[PDB]
Amino acid sequence: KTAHSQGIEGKAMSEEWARYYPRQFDSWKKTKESDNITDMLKEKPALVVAWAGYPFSKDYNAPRGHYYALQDNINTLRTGAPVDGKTGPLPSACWTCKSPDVPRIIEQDGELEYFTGKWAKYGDEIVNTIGCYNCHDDKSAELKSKVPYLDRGLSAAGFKTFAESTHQEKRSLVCAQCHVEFYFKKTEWKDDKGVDKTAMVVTLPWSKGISTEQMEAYYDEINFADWTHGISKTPMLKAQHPDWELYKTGIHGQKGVSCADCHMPYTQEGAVKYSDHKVGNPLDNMDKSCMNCHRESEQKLKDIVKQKFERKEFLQDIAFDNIGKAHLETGKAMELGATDAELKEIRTHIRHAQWRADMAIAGHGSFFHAPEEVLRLLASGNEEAQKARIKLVKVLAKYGAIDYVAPDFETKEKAQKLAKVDMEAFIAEKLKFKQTLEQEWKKQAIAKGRLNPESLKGVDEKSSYYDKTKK
Amino acid sequence: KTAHSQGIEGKAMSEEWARYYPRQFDSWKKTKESDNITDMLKEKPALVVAWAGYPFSKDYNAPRGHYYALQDNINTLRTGAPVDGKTGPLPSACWTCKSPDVPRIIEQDGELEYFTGKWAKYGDEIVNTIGCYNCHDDKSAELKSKVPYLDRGLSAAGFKTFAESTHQEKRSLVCAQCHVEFYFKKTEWKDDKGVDKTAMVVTLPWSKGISTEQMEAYYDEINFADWTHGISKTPMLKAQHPDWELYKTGIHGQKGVSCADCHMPYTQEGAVKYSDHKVGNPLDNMDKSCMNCHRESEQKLKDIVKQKFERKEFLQDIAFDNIGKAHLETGKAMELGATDAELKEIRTHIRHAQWRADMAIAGHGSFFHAPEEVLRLLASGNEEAQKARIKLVKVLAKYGAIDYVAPDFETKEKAQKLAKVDMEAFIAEKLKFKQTLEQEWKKQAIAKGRLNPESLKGVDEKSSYYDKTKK
Ligand code: HEM
Ligand code: HEM
Ligand code: HEM
Ligand code: HEM
Ligand code: HEM
Ligand code: HEM
Ligand code: HEM
Ligand code: HEM
Ligand code: HEM
Ligand code: HEM
Ligand SMILES: [Ca+2]
Ligand SMILES: [Ca+2]
Ligand SMILES: [Y+2]
Ligand SMILES: [Y+2]
Ligand SMILES: [Y+2]
Ligand SMILES: [Y+2]
Ligand SMILES: [Y+2]
Ligand SMILES: [Y+2]
Ligand SMILES: [Y+2]
Repeated sequence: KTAHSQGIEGKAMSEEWARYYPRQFDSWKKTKESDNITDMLKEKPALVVAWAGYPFSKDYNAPRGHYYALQDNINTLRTGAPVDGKTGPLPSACWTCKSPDVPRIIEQDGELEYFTGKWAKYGDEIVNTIGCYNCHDDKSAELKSKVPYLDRGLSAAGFKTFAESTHQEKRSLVCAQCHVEFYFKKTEWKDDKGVDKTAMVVTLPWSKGISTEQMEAYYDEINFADWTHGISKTPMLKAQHPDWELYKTGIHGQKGVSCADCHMPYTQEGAVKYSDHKVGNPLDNMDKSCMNCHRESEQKLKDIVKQKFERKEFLQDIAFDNIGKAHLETGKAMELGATDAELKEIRTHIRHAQWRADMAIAGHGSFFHAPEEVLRLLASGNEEAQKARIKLVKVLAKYGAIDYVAPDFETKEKAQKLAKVDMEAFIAEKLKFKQTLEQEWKKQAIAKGRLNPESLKGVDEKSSYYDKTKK
Repeated sequence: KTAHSQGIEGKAMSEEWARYYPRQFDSWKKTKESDNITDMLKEKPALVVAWAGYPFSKDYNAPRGHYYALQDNINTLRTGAPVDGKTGPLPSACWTCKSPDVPRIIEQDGELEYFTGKWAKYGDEIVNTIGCYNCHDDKSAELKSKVPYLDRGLSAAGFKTFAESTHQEKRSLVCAQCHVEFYFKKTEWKDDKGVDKTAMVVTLPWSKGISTEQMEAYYDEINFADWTHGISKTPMLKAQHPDWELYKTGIHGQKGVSCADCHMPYTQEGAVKYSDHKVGNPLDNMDKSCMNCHRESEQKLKDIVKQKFERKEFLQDIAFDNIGKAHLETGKAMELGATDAELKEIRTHIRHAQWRADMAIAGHGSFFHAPEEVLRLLASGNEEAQKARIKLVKVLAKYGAIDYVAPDFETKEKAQKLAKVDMEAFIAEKLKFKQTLEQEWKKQAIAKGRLNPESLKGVDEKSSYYDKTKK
């Protein structure tokens, strides 16, 4: 048994676990050190054209430490500027993978209620970032999935559930609670008091399997779209960080090496080993992360990883350039009077092209976790985009525009103008939200004892649109 | 020292080495067991369109055992039907990687003379297949490169020469005498008796490095073409089995694992280890070839290799389909009156597309030796082909043919009709050569003591155009 066998009062606040587990708590907090904001729309402005009409065209940054997850959810322009609990663009589901308060609220309101309403609904309740309670039972400290959609997805794909899995499988599945592709399923229900309500429920599209092509077939069968493209009017699918799904295609996943083997390696003390809880870049500490299994030099292994990154970059830039041109050429054909019927096959190719290429790139470690699948997916996506473009030349010709040259989108600014994103406006609106309602959320949470101000130290120094200078 | 320190009389006949090295001789001869003819034009008829105007559009099969190398050189339709030493389509250089008689003849006539004249010039001299003398010194039995163009290539690429290399490097370089990409450099010279002569000299295009892109730059700088495409009139480059060059890109090559580690593994006897000389498929004997370094099951490792093959097939079929369509669409634009100036950029894209895709596929183990580079090359080649095709739509439109559909080439027969290859004719001509001059070559060689009839057992049972039923 543990020293807390009856459970932990205030379990959602990770600081409550420190009295039992100071070493894990200390390493866990050090994800504070990974504070860099890499603006992916600035680095890869093609992505802005790809996501025209969708919030990712406003703000999309690379992942940083878990310490920043909740605050980054609040800061992103994607969550907009609510004025109260009933406003703002996005739903409650946007908290789900950000906070140990999520399982707390599900365990209290129920899953459907939690998934009902606006993101802003829970601003003064969901206030702790990725914590011990997201991954551990507060009585036994055993690894646990705390979200019901993971087992749902596992079963649908023919996998064992979390409870049915081996320990080594659990050492990846805990991460898969969050590090997976998902969509929101509109779900009608009726509450305790008989009121009809609509939830938007996190759902893993895994019932045909976890390959990119199986998920594409799933989404096509249910005629699903995440949005209608703001330029080409294609019914689009958004990939989100399919980290676990791609990791399963790759040699390490095939061999049985878990997420935790590289990202939470064991550290040394006799009978008292412990797991490094500073989840970050395994290349920072290769002796702990790789050199237990590898006999090459660290430098040769790092050079190999760099090569993989460069291969992915090469194919990523080609795919998204053709995807971007295809969207723009479709928009031009629409301007000239091309019909939906004339554009249907083209739009199908664009949807598929971008689904495949986004699934390849949306997991930021996939270029390493599953290099060969990433390259094959980028190649396949590019081919779909080029099939669209070949068909588009003939549509453009039909309407007298065979010599049309799609505009360039080589800077974020130029791309956002094509996507009709008024950043200035969104940022100004966001700042006013942060200055008012967000501060009310934090004050109320602290007053109620849901939030410890210690957790906020340096948490809000940077976003893609400000930098006070260090997190 | 060896038991043959003064050298071996008749060294080019491998059977002369048997008295010293019965175990190596016995295993070496067992490449007889790899007798399958896989007709690659039947399997991948797109290749026929790709090679229209070039001998590979007639006959191209997968590699089989070394035991068949010389006979396969004679059988292939590519070497045609000489009637004497001054006829036939191909040059003397075509023997170079087929026979221990090659170093013998170079050591006697000189390199330039050897490289001067027709393939048929040496039909009654070059009569032994890949032998001990291709890889070993006949005094010391040490590993030796016997062909001068390898060191030339190594130096040009900044590599150490064979003599300067480590033992483990030599255990790949011996193979690289043959298992490399090459071209024939037209070389004017004057002989002993002052006669002007023209050699066609095997040359490795490595002076900018050994990557596919570096070789493409090399060939472009010297304005080289292997042939003018029979359909698109593009100045084409042919890739030939760049096995070693690609192997160097791959993780095993990067780690230092040699060709011989997998293909000529050590076998067990105490102080008397020996190397398995039956060069073939390492997957036939995984315990000898892989399981010394790998802890996964054999079956899991084989399943992984199958996955790599399937990825390569997927991308290969896409690339060559678009390459084939691009050649055919160019031919149609030419028929309509398109000018060379109008087609110049297109033809450049086709040349590059096919160079990259052929370099990816022409090494039949590359999908395993360097999987990620193979996928990246197929992706890059496909992109070049699709750039050509997009430009072609506009040329076709200019000439009133925007709705043109390039013909299908899904069978060898259909593809060869598009390529204007009269197989029947070539085969009939070939059989008459085999029935007459080839038999004269063999009879003369046996009479002169250059050829042992024992070496011919079952060697000529199969080609792509006959099968007496077993080799
Ligand atoms: C042991 C399992 C896990 C692994 C190996 C893992 C891995 C990672 C890595 C490497 C990063 C980026 C860190 C950096 O850039 O330095 C990250 C960020 C992130 N992870 Fe995890 N993670 C795990 C569990 C989870 C869980 C359970 C959740 C959800 C409750 C989650 C949600 C996130 C979020 C939202 C971010 C982005 C943080 C931000 O940018 O502010 N992860 N994770
Ligand atoms: C649409 C509602 C959501 C919003 C607004 C949101 C917001 C964010 C933000 C701002 C980031 C940091 C990187 C970035 O700037 O994009 C992030 C990263 C991340 N989120 Fe979410 N999130 C949402 C839904 C989800 C869900 C439902 C999950 C779990 C199933 C999840 C898991 C993660 C993970 C694992 C990362 C780090 C990996 C990466 O960004 O590639 N997110 N999210
Ligand atoms: C400060 C908060 C946390 C505390 C106090 C805590 C505590 C512990 C303890 C006591 C162990 C077993 C001993 C060890 O291997 O170190 C452990 C291991 C582990 N924890 Fe945590 N943990 C925390 C946060 C997290 C989070 C957020 C995750 C998921 C993203 C996580 C995932 C894991 C994993 C995968 C192991 C390895 C388990 C095994 O191999 O048996 N931990 N942690
Ligand atoms: C971040 C740390 C690591 C790095 C940089 C790394 C690097 C690599 C690379 C480059 C490969 C070749 C596969 C490919 O094409 O991608 C590989 C394969 C492999 N790695 Fe790792 N690795 C790491 C961690 C580990 C760990 C912790 C283990 C053991 C638990 C491991 C065991 C293996 C195994 C079993 C293979 C398959 C090839 C074989 O059987 O040797 N690796 N790794
Ligand atoms: C599903 C299990 C895993 C998850 C959820 C996961 C999570 C992640 C994430 C989110 C990233 C991107 C971080 C960023 O760009 O900010 C990443 C990168 C990476 N991961 Fe994992 N990982 C998993 C398995 C593994 C394994 C098994 C290994 C080692 C064999 C590994 C080694 C790495 C490496 C070397 C990087 C790239 C670091 C760099 O190049 O900067 N990961 N991982
Ligand atoms: C130890 C170094 C070498 C390795 C690892 C190697 C590997 C191979 C392999 C695996 C095959 C196909 C075997 C099969 O399908 O069963 C092959 C065929 C071939 N090899 Fe090598 N080889 C080596 C040395 C050489 C040398 C030195 C030459 C030139 C003198 C050469 C020329 C050829 C030729 C012409 C074929 C095709 C035979 C035919 O299809 O009739 N190889 N080699
Ligand atoms: C143009 C003159 C040549 C001809 C007619 C010729 C003929 C052949 C034939 C018939 C094969 C069996 C596979 C097939 O059907 O294509 C073969 C395979 C092979 N040849 Fe040649 N060859 C020539 C030049 C060379 C040269 C100069 C080298 C060495 C630098 C070489 C090395 C090899 C190797 C290593 C193979 C087995 C690998 C593979 O086919 O992918 N060949 N050759
Ligand atoms: C029947 C003809 C041959 C004979 C009698 C012969 C003889 C030998 C001998 C005595 C050794 C050293 C002992 C051993 O490792 O087994 C050896 C090794 C070797 N031979 Fe051969 N060999 C023949 C054909 C070839 C050919 C055609 C090649 C090249 C394609 C070749 C390449 C090698 C290699 C790479 C080694 C390993 C050398 C080392 O690791 O030190 N052999 N052979
Ligand atoms: C035909 C036999 C073999 C097979 C099927 C095989 C399979 C593999 C595979 C699938 C990988 C992952 C790299 C990739 O993405 O392609 C790999 C990597 C690797 N293999 Fe092999 N291999 C074989 C022979 C060998 C041998 C003989 C050695 C040792 C002399 C070796 C040592 C390695 C090493 C060092 C790596 C890099 C990853 C690591 O450091 O573990 N392999 N092999
Ligand atoms: C430059 C050095 C090497 C050469 C010249 C070479 C030669 C070849 C050739 C010509 C093939 C195609 C045979 C055919 O399709 O008929 C092949 C396939 C293959 N080679 Fe190599 N090889 C080399 C290095 C290696 C190494 C280091 C390994 C092991 C790590 C290896 C393992 C294999 C495997 C597994 C196949 C595929 C067999 C199959 O899927 O049927 N090779 N090799
Ligand atoms: Ca999605
Ligand atoms: Ca060539
Ligand atoms: Y407490
Ligand atoms: Y990061
Ligand atoms: Y070290
Ligand atoms: Y790989
Ligand atoms: Y003798
Ligand atoms: Y073969
Ligand atoms: Y075994």
